[PDB]
Amino acid sequence: MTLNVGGVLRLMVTLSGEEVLEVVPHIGYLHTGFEKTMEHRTYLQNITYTPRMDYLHSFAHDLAYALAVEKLLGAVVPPRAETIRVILNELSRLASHLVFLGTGLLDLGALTPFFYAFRERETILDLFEWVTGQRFHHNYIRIGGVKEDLPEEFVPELKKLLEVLPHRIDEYEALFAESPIFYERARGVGVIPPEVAIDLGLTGGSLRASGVNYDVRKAYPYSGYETYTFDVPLGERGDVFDRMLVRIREMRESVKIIKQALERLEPGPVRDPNPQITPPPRHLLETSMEAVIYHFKHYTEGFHPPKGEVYVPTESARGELGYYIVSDGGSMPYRVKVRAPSFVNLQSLPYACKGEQVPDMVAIIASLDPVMGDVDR
Amino acid sequence: MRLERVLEEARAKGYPIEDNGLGNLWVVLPRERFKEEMAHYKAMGFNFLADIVGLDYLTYPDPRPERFAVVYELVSLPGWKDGDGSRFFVRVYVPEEDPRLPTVTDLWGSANFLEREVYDLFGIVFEGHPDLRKILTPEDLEGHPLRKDYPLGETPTLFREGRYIIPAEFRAALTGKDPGLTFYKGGSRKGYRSLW
Amino acid sequence: YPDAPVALKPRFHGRHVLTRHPNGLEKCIGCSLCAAACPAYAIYVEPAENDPENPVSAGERYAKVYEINMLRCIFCGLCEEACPTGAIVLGYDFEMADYEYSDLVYGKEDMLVDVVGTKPQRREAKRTGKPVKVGYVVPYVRPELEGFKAPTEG
Amino acid sequence: ASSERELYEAWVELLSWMREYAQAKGVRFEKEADFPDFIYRMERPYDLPTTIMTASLSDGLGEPFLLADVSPRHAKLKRIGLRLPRAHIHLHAHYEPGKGLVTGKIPLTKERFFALADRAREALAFA
Amino acid sequence: MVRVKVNDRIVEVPPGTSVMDAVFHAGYDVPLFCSEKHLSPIGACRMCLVRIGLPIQWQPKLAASCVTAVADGMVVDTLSDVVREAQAGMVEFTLLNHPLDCPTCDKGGACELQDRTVEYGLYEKYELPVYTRFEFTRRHVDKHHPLSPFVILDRERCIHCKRCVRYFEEVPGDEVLDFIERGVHTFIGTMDFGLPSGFSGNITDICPVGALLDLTARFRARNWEMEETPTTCALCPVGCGITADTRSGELLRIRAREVPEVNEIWICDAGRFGHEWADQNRLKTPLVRKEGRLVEATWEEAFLALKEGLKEARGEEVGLYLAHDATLEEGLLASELAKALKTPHLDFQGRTAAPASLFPPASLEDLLQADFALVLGDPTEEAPILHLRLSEFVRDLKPPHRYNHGTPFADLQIKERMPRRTDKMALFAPYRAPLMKWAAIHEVHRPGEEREILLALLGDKEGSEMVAKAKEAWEKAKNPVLILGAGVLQDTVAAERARLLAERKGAKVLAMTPAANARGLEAMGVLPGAKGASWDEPGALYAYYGFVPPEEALKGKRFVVMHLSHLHPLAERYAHVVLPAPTFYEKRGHLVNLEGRVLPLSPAPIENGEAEGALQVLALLAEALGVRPPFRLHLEAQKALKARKVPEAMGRLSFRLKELRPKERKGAFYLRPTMWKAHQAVGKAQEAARAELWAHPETARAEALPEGAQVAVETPFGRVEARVVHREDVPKGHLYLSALGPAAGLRVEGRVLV
Amino acid sequence: EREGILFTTLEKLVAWGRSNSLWPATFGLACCAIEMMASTDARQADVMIVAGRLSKKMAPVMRRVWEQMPDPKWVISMGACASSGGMFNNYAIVQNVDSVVPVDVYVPGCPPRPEALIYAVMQLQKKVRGQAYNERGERLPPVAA
Ligand code: SF4
Ligand code: SF4
Ligand code: SF4
Ligand code: SF4
Ligand code: SF4
Ligand code: SF4
Ligand code: FES
Ligand SMILES: [Ca+2]
Ligand SMILES: [Mn+2]
Ligand SMILES: [Mn+2]
Ligand SMILES: [Mn+2]
Ligand SMILES: [Mn+2]
Ligand SMILES: [Mn+2]
Ligand SMILES: [Mn+2]
Repeated sequence: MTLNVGGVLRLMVTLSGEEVLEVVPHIGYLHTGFEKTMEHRTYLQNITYTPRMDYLHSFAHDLAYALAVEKLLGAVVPPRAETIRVILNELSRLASHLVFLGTGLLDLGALTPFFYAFRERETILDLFEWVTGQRFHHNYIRIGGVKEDLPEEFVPELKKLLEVLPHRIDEYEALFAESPIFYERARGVGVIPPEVAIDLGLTGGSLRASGVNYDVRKAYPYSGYETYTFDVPLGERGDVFDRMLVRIREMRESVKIIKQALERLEPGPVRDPNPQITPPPRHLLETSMEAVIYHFKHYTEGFHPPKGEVYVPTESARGELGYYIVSDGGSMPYRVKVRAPSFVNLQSLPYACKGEQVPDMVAIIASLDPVMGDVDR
Repeated sequence: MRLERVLEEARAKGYPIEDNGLGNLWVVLPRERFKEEMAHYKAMGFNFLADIVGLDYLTYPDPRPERFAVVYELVSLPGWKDGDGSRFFVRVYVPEEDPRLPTVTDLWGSANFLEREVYDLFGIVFEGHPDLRKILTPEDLEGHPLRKDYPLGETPTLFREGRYIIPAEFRAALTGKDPGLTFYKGGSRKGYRSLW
Repeated sequence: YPDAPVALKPRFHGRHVLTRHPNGLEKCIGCSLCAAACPAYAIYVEPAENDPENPVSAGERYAKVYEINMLRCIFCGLCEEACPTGAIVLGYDFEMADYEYSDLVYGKEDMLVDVVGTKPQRREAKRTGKPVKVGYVVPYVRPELEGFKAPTEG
Repeated sequence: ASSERELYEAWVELLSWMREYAQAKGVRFEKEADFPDFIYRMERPYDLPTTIMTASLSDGLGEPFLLADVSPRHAKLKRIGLRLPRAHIHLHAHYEPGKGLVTGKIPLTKERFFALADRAREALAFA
Repeated sequence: MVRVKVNDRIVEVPPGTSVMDAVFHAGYDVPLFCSEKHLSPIGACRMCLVRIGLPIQWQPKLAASCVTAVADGMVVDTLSDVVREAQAGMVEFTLLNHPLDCPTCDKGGACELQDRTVEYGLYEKYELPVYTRFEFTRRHVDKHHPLSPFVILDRERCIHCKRCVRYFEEVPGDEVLDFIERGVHTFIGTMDFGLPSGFSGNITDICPVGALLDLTARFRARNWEMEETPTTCALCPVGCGITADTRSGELLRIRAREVPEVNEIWICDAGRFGHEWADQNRLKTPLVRKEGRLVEATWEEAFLALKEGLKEARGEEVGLYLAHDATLEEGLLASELAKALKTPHLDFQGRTAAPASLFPPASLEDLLQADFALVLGDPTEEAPILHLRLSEFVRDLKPPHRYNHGTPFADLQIKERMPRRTDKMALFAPYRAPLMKWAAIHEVHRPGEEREILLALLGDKEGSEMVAKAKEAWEKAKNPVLILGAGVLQDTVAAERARLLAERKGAKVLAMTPAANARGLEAMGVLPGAKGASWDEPGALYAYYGFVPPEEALKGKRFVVMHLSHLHPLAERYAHVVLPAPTFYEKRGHLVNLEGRVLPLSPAPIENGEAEGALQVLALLAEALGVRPPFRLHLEAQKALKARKVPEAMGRLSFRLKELRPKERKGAFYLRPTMWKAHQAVGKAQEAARAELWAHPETARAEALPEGAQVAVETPFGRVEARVVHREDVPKGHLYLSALGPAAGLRVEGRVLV
Repeated sequence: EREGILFTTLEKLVAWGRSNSLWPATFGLACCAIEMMASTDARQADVMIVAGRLSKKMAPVMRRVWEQMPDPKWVISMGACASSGGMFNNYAIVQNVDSVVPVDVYVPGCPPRPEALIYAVMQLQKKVRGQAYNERGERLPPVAA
C-alpha cells in the first residue's frame, strides 16, 4: 500500500501496515538553479545570490563564499571586519535555530514559549535592519570585509537582547529537558547509529547529536573561531530528543561567541584597502583620476581572480557548507559548486524513519532540520 | 597524517599531485585505476565523503586532458576514533564521448544523492548506481543544464516603451575566454593576486 | 496594525529616490553606472545632453529616461552603492502593491525627491482628493536622503 | 588663507566680464566644464559661488580664442588662468590683499580684460 | 626564423618582428597606447618598455618593445619589479593631466586608457594606498567641440599618442589633423574644417581614449549596453566587415570589424555614418491599393490581392527585378522562379551592360603584390576601400606575417612618413580623381570615352602622351592588375577591349561594379534573357520590384509589386501591391565580393515591423503564379547554393561568363559615381549625401548656373535638386550629376527646369 | 437585466460582501514563505497568495491547487520571484506566475516586509469591491477570469 505524502518536499512512503517500509523522497521543487546562474555574474554580484539558499542561517553562505574568494585573490580581512563577521554570523545562527526550536514548541503544544521564540527572532531581525537595512539577504559581507561600518544604535540594542537571552535559552532547554510528553515522543524514535551517519554524511550538527565530535569551526577553524571560547555540544544516542536538545545547547555557545567578540571590538577599518580588490574611498572620487578609473572599472566589469580552484569548509546551523569555486581569470566565476548541508543531510532520512510509526515521521524530519532552499538551490 | 601515506604512495605510482597555495590539494587518478584505488582509500581510514563536484571544462581558456571531470572530497572525521582530519580531493577526467565512471556506492553512502546530481546536471553516467534518476531538474527536461553548452535560458527584462534589455548583450563582466571590449587584455585583468 | 505606523530603521531599503543638490540641479548625470551593477537587470537608462540655458544636472550629461522595474528589483542597494553622485538612494516606502505588471515600472517622476507617496498611493489619493498617508515612521532621515521630507517624529 | 574665497569671488566676476563681452560683441560664450568637486561631491558640503570651472569665448566655428579657468577647491597653488589658444600666450592671475586681482604686479581690471579679449577676437577668430 | 625567449617561453618568429609582437606571440602582454595595427610604429607613449638581454647581458636602459627589432637568441623580461615599477609610473604620467570624466565620457568601458590603468598601474611596493600623487591644477582646455557633423573632439582627454594624425598621413593620405603648440601645451586641431577625406570616421575606432568620438552616435548608451551584430556592409562591391550596434530595435552606431583579407580594420564614411535612414522612417505593414490610394492590409489580405492582379497573367509576361544588394539566396530563387515560370526578363537594380563576370577576379592581396596598377574610374567613389589598399600598394607595403594573435601590433615594415611611388600606377577618369595624385601617368578624359582610350592601350590607335607612356608601362609590367568601374563596365565597346588587353597579358581584374552583390547575382543567373527587358527598360507587363525603378519602366505596366523598405512617392502613385522589406542590415545569407569572395550577412535586432525578406515574398508570389517555389527559408536555401557548389564563407568562387547586351548613350548628362548613396541623406548625412552638378566655368555660366545655387534637374531616373559647382576639370558642354544610386557611370538626357 | 440599477446594485452588494469574506490561502515557497508567517501570526478558501520562487517542476502543481478552488477567486503574488522571474533568470524558474495563473495583485519586495503584504490585500480588497483602476485611468475587473 503506497501513499504519496508531500514542507515543499514530496515523499513516496511505501507502507503496508503501520510500520514504514521505505520512504523515497523527491526534491527539485525549489530548484532555482543558483549554480548555473552564478557562472554569469560578478564576484560582487554573487553576494546577493548566497543568502537566498539557506535563507534562515543565510549569513553562513555569505561567509562561506566570501571566504573562498578572499583566499583566491588573497585579501586581508581587517580586525574589525573579522570581529563583526562572527557576531553577525552567530547572530544569524540563533535566527535559524530559534525557528527550528519554534516549530518544535508547537508539535509539543507549548504556546507562550513559542509566542516568545517569535519575538526573539523579530528582535534579532531588527538588529539586521539596523546595520544592513534588511531583515534578510543583507548585502553586507564583502570580499574585502564589510559593506560599511555599523551604526551607533547597534551596540546598545545588541546588549539588550544579549542580556535577556542568557537564561532565556536555559528556559527552553528546561521545557524540553524536563520532557513531559516530549520524552514519550522523541526518546526512542529516529535512530541514528554513530557509524552510519558518518557514511551518509549527515554533517548536520545533528551528527554530534549522535555522539560524533565534528564541528568544522573546531576541526578546520576559519574566521578566527580559532581563538574563541567554544563548547561543542553532544548527544548520547542519536534520537530526535537529543537532536532537539543539541540545537538548544548550540544557542548558548553562540551567545557566548557573541559576548566574547563584542569585547574585542575597537574602532578601525572594515575592509581591505587594496585598490585592486576594493573600490576607492567615496570622498576622493572628486579628485583622483585613478580613483575614478578604478571606481568606474570596479563596478562595471569586476576584478579578476587568478586561474585556480578553491574550497574552504565552514559550519552552519545545518552542517558542512562551502563553495567550490573554479576561477578562469575573469570578471565572473567559471564554476560555483555549493556544498548543501541540507542535501546530503536528507539521504539519512530513509534510514532515519524506517520501520517506525507514521505520524511520528513528521518530527522525524523536523529533527533533520532541512531548508528546501539549501537542498534544492 | 593519514594523508601523507596517500601522497608518499601517489608519488611512487605516477599520480599527478595538484597544489594551490591556499589550502587544498588534489591527486588525479587515471580512468582504470580509479575504481579499485579509491576503495583502497576508505580501507586506509577515510571515513566521510564530503562532496562530489562535476566539472565541465569546454570553455576553459587553457586546455585539459578531456572535457568532463569529477572531483571527490575524502576525509577522516576528527570527531571519531583515530581520525586525523586528513582531507583531500581526488580528480578523474572523463572523455566527452564516454560519460562512464563507476559508482562509489559500495563504499560510501553519501555518493547516493551526490552522484545523481552529477548525472542530472552533467551527462555523466555511473556504472552500478541503485537508480540513476534525475534529482533536481524537472522530469521532462531534456539535456543537462550545468554543462557549458546548455543555455542559461534567459529572458529580456522589460520596461516602458519598447525598451527592453537582453542580459547576454548587456553584461559588462568579462569571462576568462573573452578578449574584452578593447583589443586585448593583459596585466591585473588577466588574473590578479595580492602578496599577503 | 494598519492603524499604527510601523517604525523602520533609518537604514531600511525602500522605494528608490533620486536626489537634487541645493542649487536644485538633479544629482543624476545619466552615467548608467547603477544600472550596470544591478544583479537583476532592473534599471534602464537613456542619457541626454544638457541644455546650457536650461540645465538638468551639472556635467554635459543628464538622464533623459530613468526606469526601474520594481518587480525585477531585489533591493540590494548595489545601485545606490555604485552611484558616483549620490543620486539613486533607496528610501523608505514599501506600500507599493498594484494590479497591472507594467504599472510597476517606476519612472524618474515617480522617484524625484519632491515626490511623496508610492505610485498606487498617489494615484488613489488622486481619484479621492485625500492627501497621502504613509504607513511608516523613522527616527530620522539618513544623511544620504538629504531633502526627502518624511514622517520622522520618531 | 581666506584669500581662496576672495579668489573664487574674483572668478565669478571674470566670468561676469566674459558673459558681458560675449553678448556685447556678439560672440559665443561657452561653458567649457564644471568642477568635478561639485558633480562628484555627494552628501558632502559645497559653498562655492558657481559650478563652472572652465569658460571660453569661442567664434562662429566654435574654436575658442580665449580660454579661462580657476583651480578646484582641493588642488594646491590655486591660480586663475587665461590662455590664447593657438597664439602661445598664457597668463596667471593670483589674488593680493587690498590690491586685488593681479598678473604679478599689474592689476587685472575689466578694461584690461576687454583689451585682451578684443586683441584676441580680431586676431584669432576664424569666422 | 629567429629564436626568442620571452619570459619563460621560447618562440619562433621571422626576422623583422617587433619585440612587441614577439612578446604577445608567446602569449604575454604589455601596455600599448601609441601603436596601432597597420600604422607606423613609434615609441612615443613609452608604455611598451621591456628589459632586453642579448648575449645574459642585460642592456642598461629599458627598450620600447614596439620599435625594437628582434635578434637571434634574445631574452625579453616583462615581469621584473624594474619593468612593473616603470609601467605603473608611465600610467601615472598619462593620467596626470587627464580630465576625470569617466562616468560622463562616452568612451565608457571600451577605453584603452581605463583598461591599461587598472591593469598595470597603482604599483605594489614591498597600509593606506595612495591613489594620486599629482596635486596641482590639471590641464584645462577646449572641450566637446565638433570637427565635422560626424566627429566631436575632446582635447582635454587626448593622451598625445599619434594614432590619428599618423593615420591621416599614412592610410588615406589627407593631412587634416595635427598637433599645435608644444610642451605640455600641445593639442590636436585642424585648419581644414570640414574634415575633408571620406575616410575620417576611422580615427574614431583608433583613438585610444574619448578625444575623437563618433558624433553620429553621441550619448545613446554605454558601450557594454550595445548588442553587437557582426555582418557585412553592402553599400558597394567591396563588402567590408562591420559591426552593427543596437539597443531596443533602433540603430545606434556603425563600427569596423577586422577582416584582414578584404578591408583590414578600415570603414568608409558612407559605410559608417549613413545609418540615419535605416532606423528613422520606414514602412511597417504591407500596403494595397483600394480607392486610387493605398491602405493598411494584413499579409493575408495582401496575399489574396496579389493573387488577383496575377490571375490574369501568362507566365512569360512576368518580371523579376531585385535590388543591387539582394542576397545570394534571393537571387537563386528568383532565377528558378523565372526558369520554371519561363520568362525572358529578370534583372537586378545595378546590372551593367558588360558583365563583371567577364573578367577573372583579383584578390586585394594580389593588388599589394602586383607590379603595375592600371585604373580607369575613381576607386575613391566606386569602391572606396580600394583607395586604402592602393595607399599601401603605393608605399610598397606587402602582406604581413601572421602571429598567434593575428595581424601584428607593431609592423616594423611601416615607416612613418614613407615616400610614395608615382611610377607604380595610372589613372583615367572623367575628372581630377583623388588618387590621380599618386599616379604619374594620369589623364582627364570626358564621359564614355574610355572605349577609345582602351583601344589605344591594346595597340591599335594613337592616344595622348599619357596614354602612350601608359601603354609602355603596362607593356614592361611583369604582373599588373586592371581596375575599372563605370563607363568601362557599362559600355560594351570599352569593356570588350578591356577584357582583351587583360587576356593577352595574364592579369586579373577588379570590376568596381555599381551593383553591390553584382558578381554574385550574375553568378546566380539573374541576368535578363534574349527578350531584353532590363531593370531600366519598361518591358514586361506584370512584374516584381525589389526597389524603385525609373519612372519610365513603371508607367504603363498592368500589375506592379514593389517590395520596398521605405515608401517612395513613385510607389504610392504607380504601385498596386507594396510590401515591407528588410534592409541589408537586418537580412541574413551571403554576398559575393568584387574580388569574388563570399561574405556573410547577419541580422541586426532592428525594428523590422511586419517585414519579410524577398526570399519569402518571392516564394509567396510564385504561388500566385502557379509553380510552388523550391525555397522557403534560409536553412533549406543553404542546400541549394551548396548544390551549385559555391564555396563556404571567405572562399572565392570562380565563374566566368561571355555574353554582353549593349545599349546606346544619350550623352548630355553624366551620372558621376559617388561614394554616398542617395537614401543616406538623413539627419547628419543630410548635407553630405546631397546631390551635385559639375560643369566647366564657361559652359556652367553659359547655361545660367551660378557657383552656389540650388538647381532642380530631371533625368530618366528622376527629379533631384542639386548644388552646382564650377570645375575646370569637367569636359566642356557636359554636366556631371551625382549618381547617388546604383545607376552610376551612365549617360542620359535631361535638363534644368526653371 | 444585467445592466439594470437593480441587478448592478446587487452585484455591488455581493462584491462589498465577499470583499470582507476573503479567505487567504497562502502558498509558501522559499524565503517569502517565512516572511508571511509573520503576518499570519500578527492577527474552503478564495485568494491564493503565491509567496516565493515558483519552480518549473513545482508549476503544474500550483496549477491544480488553483483550478480546484471555488470560483469567485483571486491570486496575490508575493515578491520578485513570483511577480517577475526575480533575479533568477534562467532554465529553472517561471518568469511570472501569471504564465500559469491569473494574477490579480502584484507586491514588490524581496521579500516584502510583513506590513507591505497587508497593504497588498487591502488592494485586492478594494479591487473586488471594484473600486480600483490602473495608471491609464481604466476601472479594473474584480476577478481575473
Ligand atoms: S536595489 Fe539592486 S535589484 Fe534593485 S535596482 Fe538597485 S541594483 Fe537592481
Ligand atoms: S543614479 Fe547615479 S549611477 Fe545611476 S545614472 Fe545617475 S549618476 Fe549614474
Ligand atoms: S577617455 Fe577613458 S580615462 Fe578619460 S574620461 Fe573617458 S573613459 Fe575615462
Ligand atoms: S586625439 Fe586620440 S588618437 Fe589623436 S593623438 Fe589624441 S589620443 Fe591619440
Ligand atoms: S567601401 Fe563600400 S562596403 Fe566598405 S564601408 Fe564603404 S560602402 Fe561599405
Ligand atoms: S522574492 Fe526574494 S525573498 Fe521572495 S522567494 Fe524570491 S529570493 Fe526569496
Ligand atoms: S611606445 Fe607607445 S606602445 Fe611602444
Ligand atoms: Ca568649442
Ligand atoms: Mn529542571
Ligand atoms: Mn529505526
Ligand atoms: Mn543525456
Ligand atoms: Mn570637497
Ligand atoms: Mn560643445
Ligand atoms: Mn539610428
